[PDB]
Amino acid sequence: VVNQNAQALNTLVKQLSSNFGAISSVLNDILSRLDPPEAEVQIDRLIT
Amino acid sequence: FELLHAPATVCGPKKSTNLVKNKCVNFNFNGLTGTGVLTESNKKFLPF
Repeated sequence: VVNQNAQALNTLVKQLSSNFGAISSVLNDILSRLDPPEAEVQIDRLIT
Repeated sequence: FELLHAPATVCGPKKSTNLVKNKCVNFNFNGLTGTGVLTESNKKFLPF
């Protein structure tokens, strides 16, 4: 049970580095390099 | 001066800042941007 909880936490942290179809996984890069009218769709892909 | 949807690697000088330790700050180390506290560490980094 300790391993399962740790693995679920580790996967959840690992999913932060998943793009989910966005141009980049890190939110700061996609916000900095793209204007908000276009960056909104990429930020939405990461948020969803 | 070309700005694509890509990393901007031709930069005007921007390195004149002083590091502060043990305080929650927004840091930018040669293109790595993050928020947190900076502390002296005993990690033996390899030269590269």
